[PDB]
Amino acid sequence: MSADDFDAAVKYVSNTTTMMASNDDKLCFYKYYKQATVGDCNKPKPGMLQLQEKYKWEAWNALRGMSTESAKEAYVKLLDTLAPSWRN
Repeated sequence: MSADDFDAAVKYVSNTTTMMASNDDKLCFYKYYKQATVGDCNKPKPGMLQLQEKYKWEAWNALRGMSTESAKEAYVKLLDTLAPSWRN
């Protein structure tokens, strides 16, 4: 399973961020750490002058209801796009 290996994943993304990553990809590992911890989005709407906020508020709310293993399972498959050198 890739739900327990999430540890080595969060440490690779939290410590290493110089890897070739996109602007939308960096928002994936962010919504996973929240869904794999809480479960769903339940925060008030962000500012009204920022764009990224919407992407960070819509994403976390998009996977609203996701399970713990469900998110962690995505952190391993998604992280592969940022730094696949962690699995191999």
